[PDB]
Amino acid sequence: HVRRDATTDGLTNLANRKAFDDELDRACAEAEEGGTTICLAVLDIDHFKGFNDTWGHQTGDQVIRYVASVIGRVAAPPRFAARYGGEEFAMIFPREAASVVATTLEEIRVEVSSRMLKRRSTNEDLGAITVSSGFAERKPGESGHSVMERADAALYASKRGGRNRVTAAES
Amino acid sequence: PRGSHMVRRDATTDGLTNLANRKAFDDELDRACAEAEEGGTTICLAVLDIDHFKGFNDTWGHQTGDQVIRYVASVIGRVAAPPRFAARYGGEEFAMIFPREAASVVATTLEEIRVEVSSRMLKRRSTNEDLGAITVSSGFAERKPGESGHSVMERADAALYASKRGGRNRVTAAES
Ligand SMILES: Nc1nc2c(ncn2[C@@H]2O[C@@H]3COP(=O)(O)O[C@H]4[C@@H](O)[C@H](n5cnc6c(=O)[nH]c(N)nc65)O[C@@H]4COP(=O)(O)O[C@H]3[C@H]2O)c(=O)[nH]1
Ligand SMILES: Nc1nc2c(ncn2[C@@H]2O[C@@H]3COP(=O)(O)O[C@H]4[C@@H](O)[C@H](n5cnc6c(=O)[nH]c(N)nc65)O[C@@H]4COP(=O)(O)O[C@H]3[C@H]2O)c(=O)[nH]1
Ligand SMILES: Nc1nc2c(ncn2[C@@H]2O[C@@H]3COP(=O)(O)O[C@H]4[C@@H](O)[C@H](n5cnc6c(=O)[nH]c(N)nc65)O[C@@H]4COP(=O)(O)O[C@H]3[C@H]2O)c(=O)[nH]1
Ligand SMILES: Nc1nc2c(ncn2[C@@H]2O[C@@H]3COP(=O)(O)O[C@H]4[C@@H](O)[C@H](n5cnc6c(=O)[nH]c(N)nc65)O[C@@H]4COP(=O)(O)O[C@H]3[C@H]2O)c(=O)[nH]1
Ligand SMILES: Nc1nc2c(ncn2[C@@H]2O[C@@H]3COP(=O)(O)O[C@H]4[C@@H](O)[C@H](n5cnc6c(=O)[nH]c(N)nc65)O[C@@H]4COP(=O)(O)O[C@H]3[C@H]2O)c(=O)[nH]1
Repeated sequence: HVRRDATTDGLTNLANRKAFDDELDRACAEAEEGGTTICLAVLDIDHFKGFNDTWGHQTGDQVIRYVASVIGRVAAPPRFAARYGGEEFAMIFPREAASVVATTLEEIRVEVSSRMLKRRSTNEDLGAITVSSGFAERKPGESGHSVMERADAALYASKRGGRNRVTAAES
Repeated sequence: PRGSHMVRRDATTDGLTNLANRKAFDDELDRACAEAEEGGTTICLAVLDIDHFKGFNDTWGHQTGDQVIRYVASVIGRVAAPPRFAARYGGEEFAMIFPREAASVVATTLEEIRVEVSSRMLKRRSTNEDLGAITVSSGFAERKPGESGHSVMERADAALYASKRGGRNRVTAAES
């Protein structure tokens, strides 16, 4: 001298935060022109730093890949999923009712916690992996950043409720 | 919702860089140490740290942080052809084994890595902004005749702390 895709995340091959932010603005402007709905969810891996302290950074990477996999299998277009931060994922649900989004997030959290992952090196049990979740419907005049803040506030509510749960901003 | 068929990847490697991972390195260190005892041969161990690394992620985001991990890892991998052995050792640490090489060669090599990492200024793929200079700090130890892998690593890490306290962007031999 070939460059990797600058809009994807290396560990998971989902979109990265900046691609999600560009997609969010576009999706909001398009739901605003066509009078259609859009829902935003934010997910966080529970006790994630704990995994890295207990088991090592390599195993933390595999917990990210595990959860990213579950999310990706349920984010077929027109849905959009991204690795949003070190332990956070974000999803766009266009033209879907808020109760459908809640059912999808509840299905993600059941799936993630539904088997005991094992350490590849030693076969020790890692402990169950749970996930906390917050979603919000876009309001009529509302920008992507604003509805993202209402979804994050719901994620915080889920964390304060005791984690391993889904919370609608509209509650 | 069952996905298409895939194979487990090499679990001795690191995802971001495909150098070895901490657990593979630890076993390889014990093996190489035993071979150096029964062979009467020498062996050296360096440990490297990306300076100011959380600051990067705070200033530019996690994605950009990953690019710096891959850049520094590529510099290390160029000089780690077998019998040498490199690994992503922790989130921002690398480690290298130099079997049958003198401390003088390791010192010179780490000095080469240090200069190479800092030699150009990376730009973000997404916005073309200048990240600034990236440096690494570095410690290494020569294995003593009776010494286990763990105690060599302990001495090499203490050299690495010496470099960080020295002001970073430098190389310290444990024999000080
Ligand atoms: N999409 C794409 N574009 C490419 C590729 N290769 C070169 N370019 C474009 O050509 C410009 C000059 O590349 P260069 O002469 O190698 O000059 C490069 C090269 O000397 C160095 N550099 C940048 N990225 C890398 C890298 O990933 N690996 C290495 N080894 N050097 C790099 O930085 C200089 C400036 O890079 P840029 O400012 O990005 O500017 C780059 C970039 O805009 C490619 O594989 N894919
Ligand atoms: N001459 C030249 N070669 C290029 C250029 N872009 C890509 N390449 C080649 O393609 C490889 C893949 O780059 P990548 O996928 O961006 O993966 C890169 C990238 O993720 C990160 N990285 C390296 N340099 C830069 C940089 O200047 N800026 C950013 N943001 N990341 C970098 O480190 C990874 C490994 O880099 P390499 O070992 O250099 O390996 C690079 C390099 O050999 C270019 O503009 N000029
Ligand atoms: N770009 C990137 N940066 C990294 C990575 N590992 C560590 N860092 C950076 O180093 C800081 C300290 O991480 P830590 O002490 O390992 O403690 C970390 C570590 O336990 C874990 N963590 C964060 N990101 C990752 C990741 O990508 N992989 C893994 N396995 N763990 C991560 O969560 C803790 C909190 O992380 P932060 O608040 O984000 O702050 C992290 C982050 O800024 C990495 O693989 N990629
Ligand atoms: N039925 C079955 N399928 C297997 C097995 N090993 C590998 N696979 C398949 O190979 C894919 C890649 O596995 P990976 O590279 O370990 O990549 C994995 C790994 O990094 C992490 N992961 C998933 N399950 C575990 C686990 O039980 N332990 C650990 N340490 N990591 C896991 O999540 C990533 C994605 O996992 P998947 O989406 O399930 O995607 C997996 C799965 O489709 C197996 O023993 N049984
Ligand atoms: N190298 C390699 N080995 C493979 C692969 N697929 C299966 N094996 C081996 O076959 C054993 C049983 O696989 P299983 O019936 O899927 O039974 C697996 C599977 O139900 C689950 N599991 C483990 N890793 C994964 C994963 O990455 N993805 C999924 N979906 N399930 C996994 O845990 C059970 C126990 O797994 P282990 O104790 O690891 O034991 C695994 C592993 O030793 C592969 O793609 N690559």
